[PDB]
This record gives sequence, structure tokens and C-alpha cells, in this order.
Amino acid sequence: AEEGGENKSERAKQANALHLLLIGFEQNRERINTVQNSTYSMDQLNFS
Amino acid sequence: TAFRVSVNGYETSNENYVRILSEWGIPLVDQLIHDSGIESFRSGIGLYL
Repeated sequence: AEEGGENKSERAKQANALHLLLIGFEQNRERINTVQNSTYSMDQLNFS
Repeated sequence: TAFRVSVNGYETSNENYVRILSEWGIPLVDQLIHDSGIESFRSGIGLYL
């Protein structure tokens, strides 16, 4: 709301990535481990 | 050698161990033991004695 847009500037860009990274972080937190770099697959993730 | 063993992160080490061996089988192990050189050691010392 303050920036009036996500990709309207470098400062807004950082909010855009942060907005989507935080949204991405919370949306797919169950597919992400703490330290070890999790390895998955279509069969392990149910992709057709 | 005559093998195309591919190691991937799709499976764990044990699962790859199961998959890799299931793909090729014992004949791969024959090369493994041959490369170890233990058999040559037995012949070497045995030949000397």
C-alpha cells in the first residue's frame, strides 16, 4: 500500500521478493527442511 | 568399463544402492572386487612363498 505496487522500484522490488518469498515460505513450508537441502521428485511430489 | 551407473538425488543412498544394484546386478560387483586388488595380493604373496 505504501509503495502502491510491488515492482515500482528497487525498494518495492525487495518488498515484492520479500512479499512473495514470505508468501512462498509460508505456503510451502511443509516441503522444506531446516538445514539439509531436501531432494524431491515428481513421484515424491505427485506431479503428473 | 561396460557400465553406465548414474547416481541421482531422486533416491537415498540405500535406495540408490537398491536401485543401482537392481539395474545392473552382480557383474558390476565383479569389477569392484577386481579393482580392489585384494585377489592380486593373494596371488602375489602366494607366488612368492
